[PDB]
Amino acid sequence: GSKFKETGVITPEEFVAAGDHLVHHCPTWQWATGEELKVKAYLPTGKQFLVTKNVPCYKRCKQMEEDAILQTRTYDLYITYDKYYQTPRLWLFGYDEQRQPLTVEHMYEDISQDHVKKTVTIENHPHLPPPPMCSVHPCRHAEVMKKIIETVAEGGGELGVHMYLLIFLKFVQAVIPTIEYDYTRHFTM
Repeated sequence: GSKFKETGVITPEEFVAAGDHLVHHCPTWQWATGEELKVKAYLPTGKQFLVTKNVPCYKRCKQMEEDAILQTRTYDLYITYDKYYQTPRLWLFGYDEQRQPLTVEHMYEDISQDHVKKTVTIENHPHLPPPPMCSVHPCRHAEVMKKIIETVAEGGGELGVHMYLLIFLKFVQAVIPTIEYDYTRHFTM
């Protein structure tokens, strides 16, 4: 009784189970362990969070010259489990062309400013080392989430919570619609 559609809550076993499907559907997703010493007892070391990287973007998500942009970089995604909220979580960390980390303010350029303030936040990884990366806050605004969740009701995708990560990524695209990463890119509907 995940109730992911009713209340939007999943168990750690289901969450970790979901990654198997995500990685299978797209090889870009990989289960990662993170720091061995920071591993969770109730969470399998072999599978603590998903991650996909080296995903470039062709443009930013702001308002500049019609041909301003002219630089390509890469971003890194991560997917952890929040026991408190009991739902899938996603981080966000990028780098410049010189293989150097971007400042928090610069990182925001490739994200909706109206969202970075509330919809998103900056936090340190619970099992990964510094510097700090951007962490999304699920359940914040159920109004927009109801749309992404409503996807399951579309009538395609069975009632398997193992696909929650794929449904979740679609939501994230709305926070980073300028990054061309793999996540089904909408199916049918």
